[PDB]
Amino acid sequence: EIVSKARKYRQDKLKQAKTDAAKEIDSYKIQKDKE
Amino acid sequence: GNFKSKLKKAMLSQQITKSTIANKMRLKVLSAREQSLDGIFEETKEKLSGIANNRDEY
Repeated sequence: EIVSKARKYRQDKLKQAKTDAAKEIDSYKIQKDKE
Repeated sequence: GNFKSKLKKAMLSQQITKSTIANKMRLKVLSAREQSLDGIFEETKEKLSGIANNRDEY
């Protein structure tokens, strides 16, 4: 159960990384559009 | 990359519009100089037409 919980944690962190990177990506895109 | 391409296109458009404006300005200078030449030709033609109005002299 502990391991499966750590795996769900892994997946969740895996989506969270993609979001917290996608926002800096769209802020670099928005910055590029602004410049 | 895409933003660099778009920006390069925009700067190229700025250089093209500037070159076109420079061409229109130079064309304006040439048109003014030629209008001055044609004006001088108008005054000289007025002088010739006025000189041709004298029968004793002609």
